[PDB]
Amino acid sequence: QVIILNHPGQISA
Amino acid sequence: RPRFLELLKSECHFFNGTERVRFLERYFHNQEEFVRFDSDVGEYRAVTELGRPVAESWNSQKDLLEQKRGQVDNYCRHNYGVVESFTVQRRVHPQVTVYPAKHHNLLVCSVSGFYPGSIEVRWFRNGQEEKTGVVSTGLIHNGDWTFQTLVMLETVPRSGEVYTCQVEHPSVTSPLTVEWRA
Amino acid sequence: EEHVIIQAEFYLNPDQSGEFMFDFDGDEIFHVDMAKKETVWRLEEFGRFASFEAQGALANIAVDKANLEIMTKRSNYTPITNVPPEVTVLTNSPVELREPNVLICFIDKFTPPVVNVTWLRNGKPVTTGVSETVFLPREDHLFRKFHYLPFLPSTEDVYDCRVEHWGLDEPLLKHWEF
Ligand SMILES: *[C@@H]1O[C@H](CO)[C@@H](O)[C@H](O)[C@H]1NC(C)=O
Ligand SMILES: *[C@@H]1O[C@H](CO)[C@@H](O)[C@H](O)[C@H]1NC(C)=O
Repeated sequence: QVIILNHPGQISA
Repeated sequence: RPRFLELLKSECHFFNGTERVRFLERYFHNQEEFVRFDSDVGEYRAVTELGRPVAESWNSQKDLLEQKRGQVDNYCRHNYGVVESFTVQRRVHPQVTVYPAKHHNLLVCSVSGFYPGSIEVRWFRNGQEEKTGVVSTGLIHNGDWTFQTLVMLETVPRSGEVYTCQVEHPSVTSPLTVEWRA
Repeated sequence: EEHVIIQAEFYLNPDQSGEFMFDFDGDEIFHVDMAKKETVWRLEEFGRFASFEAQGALANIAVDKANLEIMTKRSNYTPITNVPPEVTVLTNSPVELREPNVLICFIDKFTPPVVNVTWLRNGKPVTTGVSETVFLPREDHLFRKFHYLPFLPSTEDVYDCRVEHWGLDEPLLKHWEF
């Protein structure tokens, strides 16, 4: 029913 | 001006339904993959030196890794269950037709609008299969959940003979055939 | 292996443009219109079978943008190398005089994901009834894109799919006629 997305990792600056 | 591209591909690979699932999270910078998470491993791995600092930093975050290790279930299997009915189980039978192509005209078997892509097209001459006298465009994807292919019989048609194009596809339980009476 | 679902997303500078889409075995399930911040299903019926909250995609893109700025600096601002596309024009089915059909312009194996595509019928730019896909993924990480032009076959018409890409020195025109 609900498509779930994968989240990108946040690269450290 | 110069361009800079950042790409992320989150892939879910399925083997025998959801029996075996593999999750791959891949990062690319200007076409170069630099780091990735592979569910078979359970942690990030640098693909190039550019990703070493990234993998090292992320791998020190157990909370992040625990989240990613749960994706084969919470993301891959979940989504598969949501879309399988209209994707994995999608079946659209092909439209089959035969037409002559240009003092002789070779027969062309057009097989279009089908899904999925797996298909087998065979030519027969009066009941005997022309196993080696055929050339094709190969599988053509139309970008809209349908495919097509043209399969041409190289044998010159002879008046009196009957040529049959046979198509096998997941959408039908017996071959679809179109006969051309020369 | 039997099936693969890929969530593909990207952000491009200096264009400041990004895309987000889901791919199933080579076909698109849906993508997110970044400007309208809406979910666009590839086939209309899909929308009654599933649901996707577009906002999630926007937040992802914001992160990809941040990652890009960082990775650009770490790689010494080395620009992406242009890879020109190969273009093919075909119909979705055998052509017949009074039976409507669809011309397909397939743009393949290129990067960056930026192109100008124009349909020309007897030299006239056609913007009526046309449609196109977003930039689709390839295993080699280049892109694919499809443009469509429904038409009525005629021995009097000629068509051209004109494609522009920074990897090309001049516009690439692929001709087609009944
Ligand atoms: C995986 O496939 C095998 C053989 O096709 C089958 O025996 C098994 O039940 C499948 N696993 C499931 C339940 O998805
Ligand atoms: C598309 O056309 C515009 C207008 O001329 C041009 O500035 C831009 O560079 C073109 N894009 C490509 C990739 O050719």
